[PDB]
Amino acid sequence: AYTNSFTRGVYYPDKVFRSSVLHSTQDLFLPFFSNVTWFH
Amino acid sequence: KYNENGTITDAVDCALDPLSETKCTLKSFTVEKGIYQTSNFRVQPTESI
Amino acid sequence: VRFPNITNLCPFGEVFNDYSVLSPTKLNGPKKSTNLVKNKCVNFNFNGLTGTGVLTESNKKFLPFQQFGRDIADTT
Ligand SMILES: *[C@@H]1O[C@H](CO)[C@@H](O)[C@H](O)[C@H]1NC(C)=O
Repeated sequence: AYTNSFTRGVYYPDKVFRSSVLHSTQDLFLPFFSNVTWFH
Repeated sequence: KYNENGTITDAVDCALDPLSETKCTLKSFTVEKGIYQTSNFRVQPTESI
Repeated sequence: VRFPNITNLCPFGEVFNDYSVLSPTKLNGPKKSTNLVKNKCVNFNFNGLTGTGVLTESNKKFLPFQQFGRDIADTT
């Protein structure tokens, strides 16, 4: 079985305070609308 | 996107659809009407000789 | 110079009874810590971050996993 996330798996890449700052980064993430495997 | 306290409010994948690439080159979540050169493209080889 | 407390003391009381109890001169491993002072141009060292500025009481509020802050141009 399968489903998807629609927006999931976003974590803080570093210990840096920023306030109202758009910030691009390149790291290991989970893509939007991506299939994950159901389990029981 | 960070708020005024340091919490991630929103996020954008820069590879999903070309509207997100347009957002990812302009560093914003709203885009004004126009045309925007984003990236390149290149036909990939199929086998090796 | 600012570093956290010395907490992970290795058990040197379990095979004998910080190498100060005895190149042997540069084996240290605790890290020293002086006290801070405000409103004067000093050379600060916060946990490996080095600079030269005027340290002042703040108004911002962090999140309890964060160490320092930056800005638009990514300056501390
Ligand atoms: C930001 O911090 C303030 C504390 O003054 C809090 O009241 C507020 O709910 C926080 N979140 C926002 C503005 O999204």
